Amino acid sequence: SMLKREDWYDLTRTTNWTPKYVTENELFPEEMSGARGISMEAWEKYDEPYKITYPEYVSIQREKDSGAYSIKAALERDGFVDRADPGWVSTMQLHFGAIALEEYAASTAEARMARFAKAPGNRNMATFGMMDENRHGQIQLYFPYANVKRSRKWDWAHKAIHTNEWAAIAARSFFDDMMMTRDSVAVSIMLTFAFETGFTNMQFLGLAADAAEAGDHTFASLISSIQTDESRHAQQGGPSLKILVENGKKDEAQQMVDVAIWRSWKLFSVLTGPIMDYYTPLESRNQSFKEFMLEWIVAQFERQLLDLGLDKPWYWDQFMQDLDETHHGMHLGVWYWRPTVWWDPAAGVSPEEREWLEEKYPGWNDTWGQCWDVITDNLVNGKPELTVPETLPTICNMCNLPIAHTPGNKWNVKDYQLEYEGRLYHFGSEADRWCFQIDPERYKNHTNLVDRFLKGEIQPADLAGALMYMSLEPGVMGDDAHDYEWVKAYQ
Amino acid sequence: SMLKREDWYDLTRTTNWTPKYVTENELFPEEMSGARGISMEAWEKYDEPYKITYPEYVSIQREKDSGAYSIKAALERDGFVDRADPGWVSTMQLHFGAIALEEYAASTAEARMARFAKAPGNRNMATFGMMDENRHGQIQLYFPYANVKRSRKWDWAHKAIHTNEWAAIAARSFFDDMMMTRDSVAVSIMLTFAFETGFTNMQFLGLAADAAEAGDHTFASLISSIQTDESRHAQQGGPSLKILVENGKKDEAQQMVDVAIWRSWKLFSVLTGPIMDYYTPLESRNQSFKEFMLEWIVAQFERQLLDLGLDKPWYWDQFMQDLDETHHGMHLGVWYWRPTVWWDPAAGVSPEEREWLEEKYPGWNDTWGQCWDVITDNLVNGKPELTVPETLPTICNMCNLPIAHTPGNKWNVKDYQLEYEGRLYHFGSEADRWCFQIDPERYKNHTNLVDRFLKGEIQPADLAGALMYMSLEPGVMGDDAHDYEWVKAYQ
Amino acid sequence: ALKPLKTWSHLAGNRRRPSEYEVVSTNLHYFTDNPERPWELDSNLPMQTWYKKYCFDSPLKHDDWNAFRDPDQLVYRTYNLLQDGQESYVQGLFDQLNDRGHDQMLTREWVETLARFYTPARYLFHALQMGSVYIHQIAPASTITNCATYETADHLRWLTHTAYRTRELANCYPDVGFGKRERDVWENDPAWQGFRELIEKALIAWDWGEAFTAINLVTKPAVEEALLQQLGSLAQSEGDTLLGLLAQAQKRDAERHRRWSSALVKMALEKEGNREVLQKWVAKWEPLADKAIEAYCSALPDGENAIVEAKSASRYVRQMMGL
Amino acid sequence: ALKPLKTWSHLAGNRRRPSEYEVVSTNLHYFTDNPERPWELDSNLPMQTWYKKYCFDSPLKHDDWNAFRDPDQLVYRTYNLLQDGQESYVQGLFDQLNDRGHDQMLTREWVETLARFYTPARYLFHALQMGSVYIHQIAPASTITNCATYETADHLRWLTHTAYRTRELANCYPDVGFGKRERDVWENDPAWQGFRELIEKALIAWDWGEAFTAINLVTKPAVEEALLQQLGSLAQSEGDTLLGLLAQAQKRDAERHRRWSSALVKMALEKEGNREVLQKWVAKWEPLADKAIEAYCSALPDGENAIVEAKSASRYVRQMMGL
Amino acid sequence: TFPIMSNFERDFVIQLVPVDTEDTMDQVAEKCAYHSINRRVHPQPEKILRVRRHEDGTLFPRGMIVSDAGLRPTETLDIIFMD
Amino acid sequence: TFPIMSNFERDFVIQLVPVDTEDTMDQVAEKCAYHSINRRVHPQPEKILRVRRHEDGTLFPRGMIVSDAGLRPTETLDIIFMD
Ligand SMILES: [Mn+2]
Ligand SMILES: [Mn+2]
Ligand SMILES: [Mn+2]
Ligand SMILES: [Mn+2]
Repeated sequence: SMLKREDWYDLTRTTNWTPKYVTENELFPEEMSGARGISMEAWEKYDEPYKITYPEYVSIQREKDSGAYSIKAALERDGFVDRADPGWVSTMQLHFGAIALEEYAASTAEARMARFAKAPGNRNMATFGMMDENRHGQIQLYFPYANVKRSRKWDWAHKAIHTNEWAAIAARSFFDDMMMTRDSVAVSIMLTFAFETGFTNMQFLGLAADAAEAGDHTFASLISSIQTDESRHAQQGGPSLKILVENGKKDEAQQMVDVAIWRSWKLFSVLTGPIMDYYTPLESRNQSFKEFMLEWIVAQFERQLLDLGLDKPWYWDQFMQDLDETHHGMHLGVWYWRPTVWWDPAAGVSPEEREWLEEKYPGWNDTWGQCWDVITDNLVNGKPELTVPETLPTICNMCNLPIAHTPGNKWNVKDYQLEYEGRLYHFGSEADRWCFQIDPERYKNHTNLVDRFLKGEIQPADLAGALMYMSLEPGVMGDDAHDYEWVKAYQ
Repeated sequence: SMLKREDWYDLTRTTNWTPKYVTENELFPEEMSGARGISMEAWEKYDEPYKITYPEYVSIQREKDSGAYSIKAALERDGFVDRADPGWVSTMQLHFGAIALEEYAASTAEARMARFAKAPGNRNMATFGMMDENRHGQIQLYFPYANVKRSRKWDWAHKAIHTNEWAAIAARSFFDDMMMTRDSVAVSIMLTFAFETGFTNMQFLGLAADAAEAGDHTFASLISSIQTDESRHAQQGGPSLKILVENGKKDEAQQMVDVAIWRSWKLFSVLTGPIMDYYTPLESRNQSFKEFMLEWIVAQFERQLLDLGLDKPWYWDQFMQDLDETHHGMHLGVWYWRPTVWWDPAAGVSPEEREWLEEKYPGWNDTWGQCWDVITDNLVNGKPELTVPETLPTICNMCNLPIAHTPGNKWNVKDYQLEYEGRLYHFGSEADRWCFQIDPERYKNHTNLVDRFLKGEIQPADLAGALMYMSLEPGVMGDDAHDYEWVKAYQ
Repeated sequence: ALKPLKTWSHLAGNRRRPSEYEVVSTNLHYFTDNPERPWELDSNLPMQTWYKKYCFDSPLKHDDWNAFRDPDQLVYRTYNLLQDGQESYVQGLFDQLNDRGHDQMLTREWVETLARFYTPARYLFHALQMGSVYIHQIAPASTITNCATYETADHLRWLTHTAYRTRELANCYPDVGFGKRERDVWENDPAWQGFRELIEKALIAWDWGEAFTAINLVTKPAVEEALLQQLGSLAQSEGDTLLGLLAQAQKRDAERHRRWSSALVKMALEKEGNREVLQKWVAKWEPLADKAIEAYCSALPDGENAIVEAKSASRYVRQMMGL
Repeated sequence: ALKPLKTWSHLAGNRRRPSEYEVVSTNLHYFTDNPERPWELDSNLPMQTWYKKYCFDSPLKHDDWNAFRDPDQLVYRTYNLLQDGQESYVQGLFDQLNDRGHDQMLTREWVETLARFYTPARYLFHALQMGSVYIHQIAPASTITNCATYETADHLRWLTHTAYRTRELANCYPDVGFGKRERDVWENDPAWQGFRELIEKALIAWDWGEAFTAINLVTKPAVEEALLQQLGSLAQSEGDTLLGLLAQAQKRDAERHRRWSSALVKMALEKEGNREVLQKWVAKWEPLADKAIEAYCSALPDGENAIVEAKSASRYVRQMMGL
Repeated sequence: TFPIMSNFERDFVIQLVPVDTEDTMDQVAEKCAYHSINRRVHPQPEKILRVRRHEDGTLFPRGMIVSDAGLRPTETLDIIFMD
Repeated sequence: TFPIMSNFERDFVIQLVPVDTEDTMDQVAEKCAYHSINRRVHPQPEKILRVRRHEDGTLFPRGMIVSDAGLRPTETLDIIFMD
């Protein structure tokens, strides 16, 4: 017979001991551990909500891949990707390039806790999380690999994060800040709690649904499977936060959550928002990006923050408001600067789509609809040349994204500048500038693409030069997803 | 370390022994064993071409189901079956009802060899084949089970073979003759060699392709997986035949092959031929039923028969010729008598389709096209009542299928009658009557649907009564697959 | 018009939603639809007669054999998951005990014991394989047949282990005759003649009920107690941990066969007269089982004690079924 | 316009089609793209400095660490298939040896031996888990990291076996303290202090090269020979076939770790000067390994002999690598 | 009642057709035409339908009755277009 | 050359716009309009474009030159429609 798991589980995490041949601080350096004065004994109260043992893991994860890889091989020669909507295809290329290697990097972020966490239970769970991200990085390379002969863009699934293309810089800015350069406790909070439990756990659920709605079962199976692993290791932040509040560190806990959530939000506003409000066909849009955020992200954050004795971030209302603008600014930026990304941005501003947008965002056409009016007329009158840039947009020195906002009638674009130690910084929001000020030593000498351009680090110092600097060439350089098909509807 | 399979395989089949407490004939009764005078030592030269051990089997078959069931669950809620072409849907309903329980019955046919075969190697391979058909019967019940709430017809996946609906009688006639009522050696020949290796091994390959072409990946995965098992146990007949020829039984071997092949052909002419020449959309037709037969079935039979020292059946040329008629007769019969089957027969005689048919079968419209002309005019002129029967067609007393052939200008319908012991029998071909005459004691007192009707065993003795006798009611009763949509093309 | 149901029509009438097991295993035999003519051919064919006499006219009766349910509820899909795990265990044992040279440290006395009492079982195990596969093709219901189907696979499984193991033994002790002498031992060693007579006679009991009784209720417990329990228990004592563990791993399949056999008997006892029918068959076969156990175990060390325990344990199997 | 390739652009230039292993495991670390500023933030952050000092400035050098290839070519998908099979074997052993009451027939002397020399290893195994997971996050190439990734999982695997096994032992011998006394034994028993000092010091060697050497080349062979080989060999002798087989099953993972470690060293020896760099680290750590082995094995029965064999076998690991 | 199998000219299938032992070949042919003409065979007013035993080919007189032609029940008959 | 960030009225994004230290607010505004007017902002011939420091709001004289307004490189300026 076998023992019941509950009868022996505790022993698997009864691994802390009192160092003697080296000191505790030597064994667990604060910069990597982040125990923050809390005793080892106190960190031992850490108790993971989702437990799992080695044997259960290898068995269950074996079947998950058996299924995912079996689905992929069964539909392989079906070549769905060839008849899929360009908005969808673009959605996948953006997804893989932006995330494949960050998934792999997350295994190191997990390894950080697995090694330096004073909480024994956190160390084992992080070992499994490490294994999960290893899977995620690998499976999200194996799948897109199937399309490399279709377009060079699929090569960015692997190449993207190795380039200085602006979106790649933005991604690395986020990820490195949240998980690669933080102590163990900080990672469990900013990454597993704030980003995974807070955003991706649900996003992936919605992504898997859209893939299914798009007819891409291979991709839907992929995302669903990955999501089940995330739902498991994302739990690590909860207990860390309780322990910090439970002691004398509620402020530190609060500050990390505030930073983490805002940064996750910014990245989210450029990578997900545009997709559901413009790339997914109108008939396949369940809800708007704003609705999705409220019904599946904001209510949960408040829920969670309450159970932990934490407060809503000071920027919560602004955040609530920004759900009506930000992602529209990000989409317009990406589309207008489409040759600077590796996927084909879908305009999504046809008559049918334009009213859907006014319906979901009253006041859209009065503001955003304006910029799009000009762009549309130019295309109708044979002036494409005016729908692509001849300069670089101002980049935020925190989220490394373009500083944009409400245009047209209700114009309200602003720049929260800041001069620090003889240099001028630009921020796309109050929160972005705050993130910097509360911890300037962490971002001080970093330079965004524009800073580098202004410093002469991009040569030749012109558009063509900026493109080579970002490793972009015709073939991968983005253009309108539906090849301006949506223009015919305007005479 | 582990041993190489080749080092110990022989021992797994070194199981024959000399009985002492009972006699060999008692242990291996001729009626079940069919050793036919060949010694046990001589049967021991049996050497399977495809070997497999228990451990390899359970491991490999575990993954086959992991994949098939994983595909099915991933596409389940996609509900492809709801948007699939009616010709396809009908193809599946016909397939399941006609084969699910015959697949299960085949495990007993395998069990017959596993127990009564004097060849040790045949006994083990039959044990695995028994397990294969157990899988086939079960998996082909589990899959259609998913659609029982869509239509009562899906219930026939389980019910069909329990009824006296004519197609069910035809199927049981074939299967019981070939595998349920034959000695072990006879089963290995007539079933695994003649039917599986000879017809189904390739058919399933083509079926899996069409499913893929139809967009039904769940079904394509199903058929592909099953096919791999068949490709394995279908090998059993080869060695049996060699041993019989190798000794003094080439005639007996020849006679079984001739019977088996013709009967397999007849069933095949009603269940598969119509499907690829009329149910599969025109744009998805790789080749014609006749082409498929020549390129994938007839050449192989000759190939095989040569390597074994056997001759082509005496009816080979007639068979070659019949590829231009038979299945067209079966299709017209099924369609005209559509309310007597459990699926919706597709007419497949629209302008576009009619020339495809003339293209693949020159002289079609001159003959078959005639009967269809009248049927079409009647429908155009509001006389549907003349496109459904008011009588029963003459049924063959061997294959239990309607006696039909070339109509119209080149009219050539014939009936190879035979009076035996005071009774008149009807046969749809020379070969059908021969099958009976070479072994009359095997079919003598059997009665087909018409015989039963004429004997007063169907009451009330009219159409409505025949329908209840066959367990058919509105809802499952067949009608035109595309609801006569193809009629609009005729004014 | 007929409206679609939620389950198969023959299961429409259940309080609870049918399980996969019921969906893929029930009411599948069609030869029972026409007791007067099981197969769709002439009613006088030899096979027509065989099923009428050995299936339909069996003294073990019931009005609805299709109601039988496998207590383990095995389906092909779950059978393989289950056995693939068990084979990973057994094959792992083979591989790693081989690695530490487990066979080389066996004594000469024990190796000879293996040659006489262990490797020849490949014949008895295949005989059970034949015995259970016949039950498969003559049983009155598809749920009963399936139990016989999986059991047959387990018997082939034991044969296979034995075959593999005989090869390994012949490699380290080529002069013993492993692989070559088993047949003559099975056919002429007085230690095996008890079992051989038993199974040879059992193999020609064509009545599905008597076959079930002779094979599953009488012969198997006798074989399992003698070859797996006793010889396995002795193997452990003599330093052969591989056989000791191998036998116990096979006992797991044997125990599952007992579970469905016990369920079938239980169902049979629902009808008046069946207990008596079963006891009469047991009373007929039991004497041969006793003889088989005595001839085998008596030749083993501490033989008399092996006989008492085997007889007792095998009889206990039927007692717990109410006989 | 750029034309699509047949493989990843960084693999376009191979004679043969890239394997799944190469497709999902190569050139994935991006922190090595900017040695002057590994992370996309201020170049003076503590983590920026940690990677420059412990990864980039390691004395173990090579111009293309991304060229490293795991000889076993493990990927997550194949790692799980592999280990799920091995766990079916180990878990099968637990289940069935428990069934035949394997623990109840252990002598009191051996049970106490298990309390002192066996169950406390949960601390040393988790320490290796920590040791290898650190190698994971500081190694210069993704193919090297992955090897450390899977190795970490194996270490957690050994911990797990030990945890489970400690529970079972505490059930049949509740007065020994199984489950409660391990920490104090690990921290105060002179038999363990050799290993404890070794791993505690090894755990703070931040240089990726020295970490690899101290953990994979020096500490592990010493732990594996002492705890798996010696104690396991003794277990077999004392009648504990479970531990004897369990240890051998873990040795399989240990052997795989040696295989990739040997490959990494081989690659390192391509560059002039690395052999000397490696020998200097080995020369620094070897003395602590010797001390660990002596303190552990000397306390075991026939202790002096266990010391000689462990020392010899562990040193052989590095000799076969050319040191 | 007397059953015969109708192999109507130009049709594709032979079918069961109940007739009377009193009917004449003409009336038999009329009962057969019902199941073929205008169903899947074009009429031919410019011709006459004849009844002949399918096996030996014998052609029966239009006014001859079923009972005189002998015939075995279920006997197959060809119904053909003539003059 | 001197770089400034252009936050053109009615547009949605602030952008990099190179100007000369000699240019006047008028000419600066003309260099900014190039990247906004007719690209994503409708012209307004019936109005004048003014240049004001985004941070404090200061409005600069149309004829005043970049070099006199002081300004920090990359300084953000609002280009607005007036009279
Ligand atoms: Mn992940
Ligand atoms: Mn994650
Ligand atoms: Mn099959
Ligand atoms: Mn088959």
